[PDB]
Amino acid sequence: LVDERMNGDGTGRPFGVNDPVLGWVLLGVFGTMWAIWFIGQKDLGDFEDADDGLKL
Amino acid sequence: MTSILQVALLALIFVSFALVVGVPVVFATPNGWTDNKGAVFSGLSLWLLLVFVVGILNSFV
Amino acid sequence: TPDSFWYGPERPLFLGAFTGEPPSYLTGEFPGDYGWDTAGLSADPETFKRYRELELIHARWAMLGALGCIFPELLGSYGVPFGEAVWFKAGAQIFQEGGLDYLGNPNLVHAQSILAILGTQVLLMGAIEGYRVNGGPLGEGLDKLYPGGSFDPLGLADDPDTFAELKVKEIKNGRLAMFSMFGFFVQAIVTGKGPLQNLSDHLANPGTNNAFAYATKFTPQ
Amino acid sequence: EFYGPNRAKWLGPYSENATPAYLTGEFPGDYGWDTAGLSADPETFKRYRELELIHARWAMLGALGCITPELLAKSGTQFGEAVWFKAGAQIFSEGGLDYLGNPSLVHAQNIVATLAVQVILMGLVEGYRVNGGPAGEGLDPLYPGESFDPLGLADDPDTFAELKVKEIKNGRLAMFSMFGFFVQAIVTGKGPIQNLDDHLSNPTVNNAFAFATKFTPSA
Amino acid sequence: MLGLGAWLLVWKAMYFGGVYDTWAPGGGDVRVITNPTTNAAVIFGYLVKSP
Amino acid sequence: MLTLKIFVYTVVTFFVCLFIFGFLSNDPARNPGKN
Amino acid sequence: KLPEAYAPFAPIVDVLPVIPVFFILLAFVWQAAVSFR
Amino acid sequence: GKATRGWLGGQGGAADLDKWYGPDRKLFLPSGLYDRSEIPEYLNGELAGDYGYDPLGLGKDPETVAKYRENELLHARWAMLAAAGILIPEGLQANGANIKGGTWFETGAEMLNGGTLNYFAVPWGIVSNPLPLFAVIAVEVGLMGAVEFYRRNGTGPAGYSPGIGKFDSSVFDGLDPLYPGGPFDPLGLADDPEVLQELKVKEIKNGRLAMVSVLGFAVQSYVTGEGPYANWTKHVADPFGYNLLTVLGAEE
Ligand code: CHL
Ligand code: CHL
Ligand code: CHL
Ligand SMILES: CCCCCCCCCCCCCCCCCC(=O)OC[C@H](CO[C@@H]1O[C@H](CO[C@H]2O[C@H](CO)[C@H](O)[C@H](O)[C@H]2O)[C@H](O)[C@H](O)[C@H]1O)OC(=O)CCCCCCCCCCCCCCCCC
Ligand code: CLA
Ligand SMILES: CC(=C/C=C/C(C)=C/C=C/C=C(C)/C=C/C=C(\C)C=C=C1C(C)(C)C[C@H](O)C[C@@]1(C)O)/C=C/[C@@]12O[C@]1(C)C[C@@H](O)CC2(C)C
Ligand SMILES: CC1=C[C@H](O)CC(C)(C)[C@H]1/C=C/C(C)=C/C=C/C(C)=C/C=C/C=C(C)/C=C/C=C(C)/C=C/C1=C(C)C[C@H](O)CC1(C)C
Repeated sequence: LVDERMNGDGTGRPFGVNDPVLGWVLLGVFGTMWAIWFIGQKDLGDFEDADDGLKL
Repeated sequence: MTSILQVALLALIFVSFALVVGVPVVFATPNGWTDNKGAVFSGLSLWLLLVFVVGILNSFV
Repeated sequence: TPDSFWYGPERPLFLGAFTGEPPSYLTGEFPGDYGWDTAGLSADPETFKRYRELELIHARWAMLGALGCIFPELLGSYGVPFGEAVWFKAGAQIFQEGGLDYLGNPNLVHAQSILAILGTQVLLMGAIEGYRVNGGPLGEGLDKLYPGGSFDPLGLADDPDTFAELKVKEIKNGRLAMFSMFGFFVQAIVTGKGPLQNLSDHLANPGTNNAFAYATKFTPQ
Repeated sequence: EFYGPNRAKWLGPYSENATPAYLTGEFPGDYGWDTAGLSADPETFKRYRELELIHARWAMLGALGCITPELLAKSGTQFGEAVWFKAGAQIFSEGGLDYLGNPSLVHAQNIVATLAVQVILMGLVEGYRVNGGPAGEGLDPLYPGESFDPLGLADDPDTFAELKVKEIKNGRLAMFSMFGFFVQAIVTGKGPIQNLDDHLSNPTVNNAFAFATKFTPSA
Repeated sequence: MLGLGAWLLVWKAMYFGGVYDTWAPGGGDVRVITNPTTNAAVIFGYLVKSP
Repeated sequence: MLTLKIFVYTVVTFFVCLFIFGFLSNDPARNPGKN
Repeated sequence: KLPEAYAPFAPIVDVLPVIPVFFILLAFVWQAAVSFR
Repeated sequence: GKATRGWLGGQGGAADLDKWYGPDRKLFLPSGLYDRSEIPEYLNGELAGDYGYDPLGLGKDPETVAKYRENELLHARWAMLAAAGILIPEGLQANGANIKGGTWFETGAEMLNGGTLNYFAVPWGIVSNPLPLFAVIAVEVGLMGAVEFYRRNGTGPAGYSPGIGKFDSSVFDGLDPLYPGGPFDPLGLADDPEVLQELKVKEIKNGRLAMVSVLGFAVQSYVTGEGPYANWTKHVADPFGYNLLTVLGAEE
């Protein structure tokens, strides 16, 4: 133990997270960007409709 | 029962070569399907006949 | 009332197609009316009002209770040094030696006396539940359930269609929690463990960590 | 009797003044007993009668259903479990659940599939009872009629208004008796026919007062 | 139709003789897989693993 | 090095979420064509 | 190899893989027959 | 009259009669092989089970066809009980209910001289039947002597010993032959004839494969020497190693 390191390359931890602060970083950034998108959905058209896409 | 099978299986290829060639000619002629409707049914069923006939005696060989 | 899919005669019902027709006093102008009064407790219009304050306050406590019971328990499993993370074993943190340290941090609240906690709870909860009935500095004559004003700072409840839509979301998120907070009580009496410890075990082997493994627990003996 | 003013009463002769106004005597089982004033509303008093009758009909199937797997144990028929409340856990058994002592019967093994079939089957027949189903739509919610009465017993309405009073009185007995089976198995721990035999063994010593000091706070 | 076809491999590995398990001791051979690992944390650990 | 790994995950998942929630915001109507 | 009741048919089965290549060549033959209308 | 309600949804009654009656109805071949001009004119969409399937022109006019409906419907209904009569005792023989002769083709050989045929009742239990062989025949010839005669005359006995008490101590004449709806319908099923007009489509179709199944029962029992429940279970044990075309060359 000459040096201290991660020891996490061959471990196969999911999404590369090993410290549970990374999961909150993965999720907390995601929820914030979702929250700004969900509020601003009021401007993006209201397609609550039978068929209202970019149809052909 | 080998030679019973081989004559039956040479018979299959002759019928299949008819059905590969004749059947698109039956469809793509004008009114050729209304005319040879029962004719193709003879050729199709005889194909379905022999494939079980060849299929059953494999247990006997 | 607009065409808002939740209010009026075309509203969805609690048995779907098999409901037929709701009771004659549930006409669909109050939130969460799926027309379920099959015992008829609220046939009187004065009595039917009194359950709606009784339902909505139960919702507004249970939605705090559903998040409040798991969120210290969730962070406790990721290394936050709580005294106890389990919600039904967290009340007895006042009797340990270091006191109730908030977040497990000794330089936070550091409560010692259970009498001092309860002595100041009643003197505050009396006043604000007293203010909820009437009066109080944040609004004098308002609604008993949707006061608004200083209790809606961000202005989210101004349009009469959107505000009539969010009342349906409030009670359905509420009724989800009251049903679920009832679940926390029963699966703590039965299982004896924290409510995510029940979850992480059902994800382990779902065929054998279901509730039927505890079915013979209360056999008369 | 059983209708109108002169009928049977819950205090018998000592009952002419305790009877409220709204309990007149057009309904079956109207003995005029609303001591706690619960059904003072005409819509709500209509609503409890569906609750009472359905509880009455489930209890009549609950009374006999809790008895016949123990009377047949007295005829020496092997069950694996003959007690009514211990009967549910026999799908956890090694042989599983056979409908009698016959492994060539149902032979149930998986609890979760048995429950999931129930929530589909009982989930839909309870919905037919409310709105309607294959056996009729616009009927009386409690006495629907013809496909459930094939034998034509619901004719001559003076008999039909009398068979209703037979129904709830057997029924109110059954709901009272099923409240028995729960308590006499919580307190004792044995079956009803078995604890009937305990009382018929020595009645003076085998009563509830033999278990009266059980639930004391031992702290 | 594409979900039922997944079950044919499952049924053939659990009832119909099994499949060739090359990790069997002493050289691989045909093995009926009696106990399939169906743990969701084990199964979904492959998908969110780095490549 | 853990302080650096928690920073890359904030950076990447910021820009990855501008991508995913960017194309959802009615991009196929952000065209000069008319109908 | 093939079964012994089937072994006189080995020369026919050595043609069979090449057949689907001849379907894309047929579609150019047919379009020359309609003269690329 | 019978205001009823649909099973899943919220509307009962007939689903569609126009799939099964009239000119537009299901046929034994689709539209591309068989148009509406190749239909024999004595088969129109006015009886149940009429897919127009008649290559061999056995029928001539619908009056002749109608007496073969008597041969069709009666062959159906006796076959439908036989499929249950064959499979059900064999599985109970397989699981452990001792029928001692549940397999269908060698049932009579089990009860020849000692008799003692054993009967299992679900869910009452197992009951031995201490009747001899000659007692069964005099009952069977005695009952189906009367039963078949009752269909011959068109009328029968007025008394309702047979499983009904709906008080018709009289004979019946105005019934339909092939649909004796009077005493034989205890549970209703008789108000809307549009319901019955679809139920009879289900009746012949459930019947027709049961006639096929008994034909499937007898032949595949003769080939391999098993009851069809034993044939059903072992084909599910391993299908490729146990089919038609592995039992014909099993000796080699
Ligand atoms: C808000 C409702 C409330 C509820 C449901 C509880 C419940 C509990 N407290 Mg708690 N408390 C509550 C408020 C408060 N407590 C405390 C201070 C403490 C202390 C010091 C301790 C507890 C303990 C307990 C637990 C007893 C173990 C148990 O019951 O076994 C399991 C069974 C259940 C969880 C079922 C309980 C459900 C309950 C019977 C039904 C809920 C309805 C209630 C009747 C409504 C109560 C509100 C009323 C008073 C208006 C239990 C989880 C003890 C503990 O920590 O346990 C180890 C303990 O030492 N509490 C204060 C500060 C004064 C409170 C403020 O209001
Ligand atoms: C004139 C005599 C007469 C008397 C006194 C009664 C009395 C009663 N009748 Mg009535 N009847 C009478 C005549 C008649 N009744 C009826 C037909 C009916 C019916 C159909 C019914 C009644 C019912 C009742 C009961 C209604 C009140 C109640 O529920 O008390 C309940 C409360 C008590 C009895 C007191 C508490 C119980 C116990 C004595 C206390 C002892 C404590 C324990 C030892 C320990 C405590 C446990 C602790 C430790 C946890 C009551 C027992 C109802 C009934 O059966 O209720 C069950 C009912 O359904 N009667 C007819 C036929 C026409 C009568 C003919 O004259
Ligand atoms: C998982 C193990 C399991 C097995 C191997 C069986 C198998 C059996 N069940 Mg049981 N069951 C099982 C569990 C369960 N069953 C049932 C509900 C029933 C019912 C309602 C019935 C049975 C019947 C039967 C018996 C077939 C009698 C016969 O001779 O064929 C006669 C039948 C045929 C020839 C056609 C059907 C073929 C097949 C055997 C299906 C029958 C079995 C069940 C419907 C479920 C299928 C189980 C799978 C795993 C084989 C046989 C012992 C039948 C019976 O009780 O007869 C005495 C019957 O009516 N079971 C439930 C609740 C959903 C179960 C859950 O644990
Ligand atoms: C080791 C483990 C590591 C884990 C890492 C975590 C990885 C997580 C991976 C998740 C990947 C999912 C990505 C795709 C999401 C698609 C969302 C969407 O298309 O969304 C589309 C829909 C649109 O919803 C609709 O939006 C409508 C908007 O209406 C508005 O707008 C309309 C016109 O636009 C009208 O104007 C109308 O008046 C107006 O009200 C209405 O509100 C409808 O009621 C509503 O159904 O959104 C929705 O349903 C969304 C439903 C799902 C939401 C999920 C949220 C999850 C949050 C988790 C917890 C986060 C905590 C955050 C904390 C933040 C602070 C720190
Ligand atoms: C992708 C598959 C597909 C689809 C969607 C259709 C769709 C249709 N066909 Mg075509 N057809 C197909 C394959 C398909 N067919 C094949 C493979 C053949 C050769 C046998 C035909 C031959 C055919 C004819 C000759 C006719 C149709 C007709 C029809 C029409 C429906 C009427 C009808 O009952 O069909 C008739 C076909 C059947 C009843 C087939 C029997 C049902 C099969 C056996 C079910 C088995 C499904 C099973 C899951 C398959 C296993 C999957 C895999 C392992 C192979 C409809 C447009 C008719 C039409 O358009 O009228 C003019 C018509 O005349 N089809
Ligand atoms: C195939 C089959 C046919 C049964 C036909 C019957 C039951 C005829 C009844 C037949 C019943 C008969 C003939 C009773 C007849 C009684 C009569 C006429 C008595 C009478 C009178 C008189 C004389 C006083 C005169 C008066 O004026 C009229 C009347 C009426 O009052 C049964 C098969 C099965 O039973 C097995 C073999 C095995 C089981 O496992 C499966 C099933 C399917 C159940
Ligand atoms: C009238 C009046 C008047 C005044 O005014 C007031 C007052 C007084 C309040 C009132 C009174 C009331 C009362 C008394 C009530 C009671 C009720 C009941 C008890 C019911 C039961 C009820 C009961 C019931 C249903 C029951 C049911 C049961 C069942 C199904 C069972 C089942 C089973 C079985 C088979 C067996 C198996 O092994 C199991 C089980 C599962 C177990």
